[PDB]
Amino acid sequence: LLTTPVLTGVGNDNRWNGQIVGLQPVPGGFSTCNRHWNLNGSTYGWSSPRFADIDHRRGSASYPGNNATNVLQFWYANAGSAIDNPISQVAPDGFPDMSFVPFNGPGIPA
Amino acid sequence: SVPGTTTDGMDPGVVATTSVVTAENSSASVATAGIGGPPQQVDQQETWRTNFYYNDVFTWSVADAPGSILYTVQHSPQNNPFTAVLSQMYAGWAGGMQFRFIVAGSGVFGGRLVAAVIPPGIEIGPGLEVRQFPHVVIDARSLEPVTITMPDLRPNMYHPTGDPGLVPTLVLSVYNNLINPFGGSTSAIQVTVETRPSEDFEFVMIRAPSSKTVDSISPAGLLTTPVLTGVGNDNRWNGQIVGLQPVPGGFSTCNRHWNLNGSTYGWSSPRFADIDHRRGSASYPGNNATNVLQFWYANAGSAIDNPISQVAPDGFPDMSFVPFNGPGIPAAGWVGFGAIWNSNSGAPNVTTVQAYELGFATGAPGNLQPTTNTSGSQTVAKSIYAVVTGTAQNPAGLFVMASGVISTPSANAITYTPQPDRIVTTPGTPAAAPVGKNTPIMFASVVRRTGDVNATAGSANGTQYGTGSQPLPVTIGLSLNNYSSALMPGQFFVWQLTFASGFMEIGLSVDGYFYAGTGASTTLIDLTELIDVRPVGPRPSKSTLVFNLG
Amino acid sequence: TSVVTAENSSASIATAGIGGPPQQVDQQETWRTNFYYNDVFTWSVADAPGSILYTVQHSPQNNPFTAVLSQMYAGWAGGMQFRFIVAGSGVFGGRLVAAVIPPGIEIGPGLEVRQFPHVVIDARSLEPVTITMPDLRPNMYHPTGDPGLVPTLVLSVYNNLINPFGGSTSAIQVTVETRPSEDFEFVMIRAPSSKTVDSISPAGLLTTPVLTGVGNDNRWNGQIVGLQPVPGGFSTCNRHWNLNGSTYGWSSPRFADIDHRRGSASYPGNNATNVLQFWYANAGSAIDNPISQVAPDGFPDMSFVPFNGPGIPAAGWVGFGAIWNSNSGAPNVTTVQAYELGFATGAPGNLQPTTNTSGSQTVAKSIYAVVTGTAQNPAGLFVMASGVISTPSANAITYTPQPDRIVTTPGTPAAAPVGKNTPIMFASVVRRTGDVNATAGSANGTQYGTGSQPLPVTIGLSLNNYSSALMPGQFFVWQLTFASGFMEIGLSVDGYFYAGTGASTTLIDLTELIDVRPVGPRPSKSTLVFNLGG
Repeated sequence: LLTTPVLTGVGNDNRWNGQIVGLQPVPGGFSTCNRHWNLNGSTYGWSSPRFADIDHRRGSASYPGNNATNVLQFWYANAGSAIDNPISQVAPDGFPDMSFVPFNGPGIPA
Repeated sequence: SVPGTTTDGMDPGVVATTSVVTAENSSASVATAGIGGPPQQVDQQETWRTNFYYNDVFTWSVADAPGSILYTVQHSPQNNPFTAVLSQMYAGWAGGMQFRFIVAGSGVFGGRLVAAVIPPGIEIGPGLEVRQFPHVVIDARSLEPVTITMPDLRPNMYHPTGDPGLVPTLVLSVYNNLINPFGGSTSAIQVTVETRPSEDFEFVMIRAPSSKTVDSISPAGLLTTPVLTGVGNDNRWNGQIVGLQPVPGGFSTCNRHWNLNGSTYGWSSPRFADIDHRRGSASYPGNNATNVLQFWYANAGSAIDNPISQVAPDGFPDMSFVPFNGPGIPAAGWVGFGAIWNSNSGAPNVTTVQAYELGFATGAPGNLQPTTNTSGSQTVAKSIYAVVTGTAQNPAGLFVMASGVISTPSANAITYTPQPDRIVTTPGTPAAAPVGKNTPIMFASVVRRTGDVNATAGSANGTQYGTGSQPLPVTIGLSLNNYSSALMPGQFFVWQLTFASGFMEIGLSVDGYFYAGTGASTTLIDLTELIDVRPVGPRPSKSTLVFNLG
Repeated sequence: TSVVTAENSSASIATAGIGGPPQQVDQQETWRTNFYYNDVFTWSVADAPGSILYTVQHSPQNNPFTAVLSQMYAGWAGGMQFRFIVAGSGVFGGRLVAAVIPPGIEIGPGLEVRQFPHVVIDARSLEPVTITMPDLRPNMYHPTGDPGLVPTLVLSVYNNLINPFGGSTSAIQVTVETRPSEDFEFVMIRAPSSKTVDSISPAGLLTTPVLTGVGNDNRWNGQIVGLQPVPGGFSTCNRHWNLNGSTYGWSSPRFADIDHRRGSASYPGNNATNVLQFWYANAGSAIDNPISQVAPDGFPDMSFVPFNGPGIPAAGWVGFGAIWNSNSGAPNVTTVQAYELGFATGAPGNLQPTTNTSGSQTVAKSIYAVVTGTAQNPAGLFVMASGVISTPSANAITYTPQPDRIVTTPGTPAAAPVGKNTPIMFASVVRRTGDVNATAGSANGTQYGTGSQPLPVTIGLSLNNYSSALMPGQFFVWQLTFASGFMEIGLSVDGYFYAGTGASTTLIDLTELIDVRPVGPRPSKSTLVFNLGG
């Protein structure tokens, strides 16, 4: 499963679909759930092992303010409701496992 | 000597050994199996172990592609009738067995078969190529029988009856296609299998007769002859089953369904008692509370008192709500006699006892829409007749009888209820898929209707058939016993119903669904002349079940 | 270990050669060398000397392993060895005799077992006593299917049992064990799927979950949670099937619907607003029911309660239903209510409860107000078979129905106490109208609805015939195991259930019940045990 071209020039990573260049040590520890498989043929996440479109329906859409030119767009939906995956219904297939950094106004988030 | 066309009961015929019958296998099998004590039932003069006795039969068609399996058995004492009788009073076995094949063909046909013995660790599946194992090829024009011996290759010292472990498997498949040079109507032949224990077979530990085991008994005892032609009801209504009808495409009904493993598909423990709730809003349209239609709804997740799942109350019908407005009664659907009752140690209201239509709505109390998914929905009920008093309190509940009827305006032909496009689906289910020519089957019965009280099976307009998934005696027989090892996934347990002019075979997979070889027909098969039921065994899903009806 | 052979063994081997060579004859087999359990019986302090306590015929069914092996052989011959183990105590006294009776002699009260060749068994013996029964037959072998003449082993009382200590304990259990003799054999192997005619037994109808899981009664589809005894007797015949393939009454066992077509309808009051609808028809007009003409299927078998005004009557049978006209009828929109069903007489004048079916008349009076009231002569009822019980206030009234309130037909047998045994009556948790949330917790006791037998049993017994499975004068007996006690239950030939509780009216809860186990047919003079945790 781990050969020489996998870590040299062919393999990608399971979060960003990008070329693996290095190794990053984490001395504290972490837990990754989405698109992650154990040695039992099982997953706890909500994504298949492939990179495709994220599609969901039945979610409330709104926009702040009153003027409708150059206005930020908002959309949300609850967890546990997305009936599109045979795996689990926590989130639709392909949703990133990152916490939402809050922002508003003319500032690009970090 | 006998001239080849008559055969004795102790005559094997020709002997075919592939590569696994060796002297060291038998010498290691005899010497190591002495850990159970002295061997029992070992006497090479008894009648039960000198003759061949009947085990099985199967058919070989012209349209069978090369590489398709016609016969498979695991190594077991269930492959001979007398060792199956003797295994109830012993707790261990070792040794091999012999299999005699007689082809009932003529010298004008063509085609070959192939047989092999598979080692214990290999998975028996789609990617198994048995022609790349040591094998033996049998012609279709053979007159004398052919005997194949399967030895005992095991990593343990003996086979406990409740836990044998790893066993070999005998596979028989098509080598070359069957050819009839005249063509026409004759396109199949039959092969009969006999069995006989080998010389190194024995039992060890005496135990008690009909002792319980850590494994599981075969699922043949639950489906007997009074279940079909007598007592036995549906999963949604308590009515006797009358007929058998196929569906094209498949369905998914997941209310009171139990798998082969002991597990339920959500709520609704299997007993037709009642429906009760303690939280839920009540309202009524219009400015006047006189001759109105009551409106109760609550979200999915408010069923605290249900001990299985929180999504729905116990005994609720799994029907999508058909939206209706006005005095015109809805078509089909589920309607039951009920009333309302208030919370905080409250008596039921006297003035409102009426039949309500039950279902799941979307977007209540505004525009109500039918729904297919149970997650993120809200259960609902509204009356079909006019009541004289309405309640508008936030804490309220229901009291509905579990037995129900169908509501129809016209009631001449309608449609069998429910349809596969109407049955709701809980998260986490496997759906029915028609494999081979076999189709999913749903049991039919007779349920009364609101449009006509006298719904008798006879004249005065044709009768209406309600469809339920599995019988209630069958669901009781699976709610306790676990069958993880009784039937391997990938095949089904097949019975053999016998009518007065024909016979059909019905199956039961690991998913709890029933299969029949109906093909592309939607004809109701009335079960009135059915006499007896005899079980058969585990058969692969690619094989076709017979449909001899007169 | 020594194996005992019979006195007639050399003539027994030779004359059985008409069936071929002997089968399953290997003297080192483990199923043949050890003793295994067969049966159990009771020796009482009230048994007169010369009374018979145990009787068994020569058969290959008095052993757990020869009964399995007889499924694949059409014939048997040879002897069989018996062993007796007394539970006993060192403070008891009395002896017993056991002898083998040849064919042609009666087994009865005039049999003098003490002048046959016998063995003596002590009431305080620790080591077991052994006796061998030979195969004394007038045939060459015994074919399975029609054996012939066999000897019989008879156990009798020599000296009566004595307890000088006093009260409490007055009965001893004796266990029988069996291994075959050296000369026993089988002949002529056969198909195991062949004649499946094996002593049909009413043991598989009452299993474990039936009482600690699924399982309902004949009045309601409610879970059976407790048994309640009643001293004196009762009579019920609605869904009550006896051990033959017959019953006395209507209502085949399914809680589907209650449907009738013809019957008069009326209502009191000169105003057609907020009244109680009253439907009534006489007994004998149920043409659509193929079983009995007395009542439609699903009608309750309790009497009417005479009430008037806006007060909800105590107890009874209330069910959610409606009225419907005839002539390919659709039901009326504006009348769906809870209706109280029962048997009465003298309607629509003085409504009185009645005991007997004959001379009575079925009635249906609504308990809640309905806005419209019809008066058409052809009318019927479409009521769900599952219902509740009406109550004025929540409280806890009593178990319903009472044994005097049950309506029975002419020609019905009655349950009667025999000895200390008392007929019991299965109970269940049900809902009511005085309090919808009938949780089995706090806020007073819950309502109990009581029926005759477990509906499951009726379902499994209505197919088969049990005429020779239980000899008359006995019960088929089970042994219920609790966590800190055990009990014993009976089933008569007439369809009733008994327990040896005596004259007590305390409910027994099936909460810590673990499993059940069949015992067999036992005489009714023996008291069933009541060693409960209290």
